[PDB]
Amino acid sequence: TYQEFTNIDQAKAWGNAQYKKYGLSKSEKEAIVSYTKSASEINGKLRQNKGVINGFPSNLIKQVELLDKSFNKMKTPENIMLFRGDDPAYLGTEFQNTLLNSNGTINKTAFEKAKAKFLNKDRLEYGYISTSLMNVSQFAGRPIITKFKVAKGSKAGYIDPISAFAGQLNMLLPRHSTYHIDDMRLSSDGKQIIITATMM
Repeated sequence: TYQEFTNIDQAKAWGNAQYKKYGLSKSEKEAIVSYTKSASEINGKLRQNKGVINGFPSNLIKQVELLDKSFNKMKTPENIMLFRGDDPAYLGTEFQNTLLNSNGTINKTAFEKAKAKFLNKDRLEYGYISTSLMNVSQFAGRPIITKFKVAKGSKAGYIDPISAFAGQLNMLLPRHSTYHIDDMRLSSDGKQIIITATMM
């Protein structure tokens, strides 16, 4: 049983309540703000290097170590569900230019091939995972929506107050996370794939 927030006021109150007691240091807050501005670049470098940071520039090694350390203070007090939007390349190079029909809907054949590739499989992410407490506007245009089931006691932080995209109920999960794909379905209007996954 995982808490899915369905009310914006409820989600914001819960998020603010967690943030109030983290006690993040000045340098930790600075590292997080900076991450939200350059997330795709940082996560891309982590993926290219399979999580090995020893050869990174000195500034970036420092930042990654601060982000990692930040999670010693940020844990969820209950089973929760988190949301994220992704573009077609998330499924592989063979889906980048095939997933979408010209009219914006998901191509049905490509959907079936993506389901065969990923359903009931584990996936390892070398980057951090930026998410939200709800299905928010910052990724309404994205063709893939993932709902992550995160267990009580797991590392997870409400970072909305120290995010460049404040107002979007922003949450962060740690790098090198693994999750199991439980379900993949087409939305009722055929414009998105909805994925359900359980975090390990």
